[PDB]
Amino acid sequence: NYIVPGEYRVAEGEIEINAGREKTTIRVSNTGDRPIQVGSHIHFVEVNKELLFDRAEGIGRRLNIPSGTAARFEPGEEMEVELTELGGNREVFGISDLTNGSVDNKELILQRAKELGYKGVE
Amino acid sequence: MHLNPAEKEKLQIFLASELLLRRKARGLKLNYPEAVAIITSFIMEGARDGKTVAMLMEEGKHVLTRDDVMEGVPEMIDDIQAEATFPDGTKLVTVHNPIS
Amino acid sequence: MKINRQQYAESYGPTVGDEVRLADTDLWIEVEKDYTTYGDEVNFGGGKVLREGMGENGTYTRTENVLDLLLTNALILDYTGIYKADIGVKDGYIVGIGKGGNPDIMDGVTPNMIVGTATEVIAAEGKIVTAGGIDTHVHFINPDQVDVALANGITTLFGGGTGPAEGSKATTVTPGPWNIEKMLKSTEGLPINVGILGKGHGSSIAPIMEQIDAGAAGLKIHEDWGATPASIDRSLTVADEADVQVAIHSDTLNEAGFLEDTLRAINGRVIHSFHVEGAGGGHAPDIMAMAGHPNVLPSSTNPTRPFTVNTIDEHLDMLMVCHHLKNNIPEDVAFADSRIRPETIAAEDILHDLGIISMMSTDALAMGRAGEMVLRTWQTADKMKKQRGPLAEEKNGSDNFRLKRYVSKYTINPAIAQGIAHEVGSIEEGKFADLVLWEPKFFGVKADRVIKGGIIAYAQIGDPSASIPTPQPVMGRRMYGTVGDLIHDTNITFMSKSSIQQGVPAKLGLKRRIGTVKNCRNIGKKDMKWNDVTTDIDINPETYEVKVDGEVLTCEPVKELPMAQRYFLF
Ligand code: NI
Ligand code: NI
Repeated sequence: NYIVPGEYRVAEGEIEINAGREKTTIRVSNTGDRPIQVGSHIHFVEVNKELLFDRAEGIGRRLNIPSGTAARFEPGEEMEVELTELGGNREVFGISDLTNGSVDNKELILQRAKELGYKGVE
Repeated sequence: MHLNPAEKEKLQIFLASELLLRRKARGLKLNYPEAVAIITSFIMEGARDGKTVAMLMEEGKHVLTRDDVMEGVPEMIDDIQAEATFPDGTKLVTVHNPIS
Repeated sequence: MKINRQQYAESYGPTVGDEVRLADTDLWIEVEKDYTTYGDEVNFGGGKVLREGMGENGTYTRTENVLDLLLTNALILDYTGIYKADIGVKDGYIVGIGKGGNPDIMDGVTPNMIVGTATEVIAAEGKIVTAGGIDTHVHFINPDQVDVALANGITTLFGGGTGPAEGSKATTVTPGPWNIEKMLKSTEGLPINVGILGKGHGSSIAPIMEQIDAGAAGLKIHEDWGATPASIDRSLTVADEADVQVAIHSDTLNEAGFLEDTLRAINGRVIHSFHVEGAGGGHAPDIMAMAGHPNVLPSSTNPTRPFTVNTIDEHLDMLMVCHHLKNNIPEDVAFADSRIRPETIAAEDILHDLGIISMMSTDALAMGRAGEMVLRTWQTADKMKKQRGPLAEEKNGSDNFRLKRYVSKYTINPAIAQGIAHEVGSIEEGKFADLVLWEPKFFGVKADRVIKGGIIAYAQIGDPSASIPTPQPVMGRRMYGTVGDLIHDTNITFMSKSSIQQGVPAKLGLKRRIGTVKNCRNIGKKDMKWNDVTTDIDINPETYEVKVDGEVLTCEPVKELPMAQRYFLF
């Protein structure tokens, strides 16, 4: 049998990511005129202001995509994405400074998002 | 001839490629370093001839074939990268999967 | 959402159940368990996971459970298991084996493996990670030998020598307090861990013992200095008081005794038996019988490993040029022929496979190759698999049991034998971060990156004048760990307890980390991981046939080996 040095012989099956966490589908639109690409682990409510979507549905969540991959939005593009729940302590600090604490404080997160112009605060 | 550090090092790629070409001319299937040595020197020499980066990206995939090298060698080389001085300055050439 | 396993292993390295070929051998290792949380794997780069507020925690200072370095997605191959995990290092030591990341938002993060502002990242996805090799049979004869050893994944050199002096070219010995002090000072400039052996020769305790007090980390008894019953006895008395190991290369000539006399002089005390097969030295022709006793920690040197068609021709000639043997002299030919035996070299392959010889070493530059300890260990395992089949202990098509038995021979077993396994020898929490990353295609052949005390010391990397580091020529090069004063913090000089208590390091101005040799007098063959078999080895004095448990141990020499002409330019 031909030898490929260091080759893999992977087992059978598939790997399910983020297993057991609630999944959510939402429609997101890039209202900007430059492309936006969002990574798997950024708190979704804190993404670029010009992405329009129901901001409350991004709280305490992130994209449900393979760790280290990203969703891309061309200028003007609208599309559906699937979110999964953040884990661990379910706390977010920094990034856009919308949360800085538990993700359970939805009212506070949405007030900050709305004051700063993050589109789609219901 | 005011050699800098990179010029001194890249002389050794050329040495190695001369050594590998003699081994191929006496009928040997080439190994991993020999095949890399050989494709890297082709790339550098092509830049010295004034070829473009796009020409060397194509031609570097035809310098060695699987029947020139040992089993497993084609699959070990995912790409080969070399920097050389073209007519318009130093540029990077990458040859993806050079041997098939 | 699900990922097929081929893509998963492409992105994150293999996971539970997946197998990986070692270089171009026939050996396959299988991932036994995985510490990750699928979907929260750590990775670094543009738009990846270890970013502030995400997989990197932006709140914690360095002392609050944050790492200095995370190796992501490593396939660990070690005596403790073959498994997937993140490896976290802090203050130059391994502090966490598990799952790195940010407990803010990720599940299953090991509590002291937080990636924070202070963490540097090494991607190990798709690499095999092992401890650095521990070579306990080094002749210090040419400082160019250190890069040679680092390039094949060796991170600790134990042995002796003062350069190309004839005592050093023959014996791993740095004789006396002054030579030892000089070589301890020389060692400040070698980018590798080092332990120095004194001469284990003398008939009064004081001349031997003053070497230990001067800074030696153990002793070497060699037949070129007189491997007599008295030298043996005095060295082992010094060693039992000092808590250091003694290595022996016994009297090949049988001048003052036969093997049973050397054993009687040892008198049940612990001792490391070097090149136990005997081509490298030792009572002719039955020194390898030493490997059956409970108080012997047996090692092979690497030129006989494994048994090949050129081995005997090469050794006979090697022996005659080293000893300046003459063709013409019948006593020189009889000595050669009593020393270089096909019967014992073939049986040495099998005794490694059975777990009867517990360790490998090089014998660097005195009948041994400094950069081939690791290489030849895997060549032997591959030959044994082809000649003897999968061990009976194997499960699932994998060679995990054999990989753990053989990886132990050059990592943890030499560390245990020398009294330094509290510091090095394996990938465990609390041990020094000497780690070797390997692409699977080069496993055991050419190390990718060698980490010493948590900083890369040596790496296969390309043109320093290029736009990126991968353009040719890719070659082994010393990195920032070896430069300036960082060479002191990334490397350990191992020394006896008494020299440390007597303040030899401050006397000499040593700035390296000082490691303490300890706990090597009350161990035995049973303490050798995966290689703890004691048995009655019989060597026929007429035929040189080796028998264990009533069976002859024999195998054929091979014409070709993996990890050879596909990789090397010469
Ligand atoms: Ni010896
Ligand atoms: Ni030796």
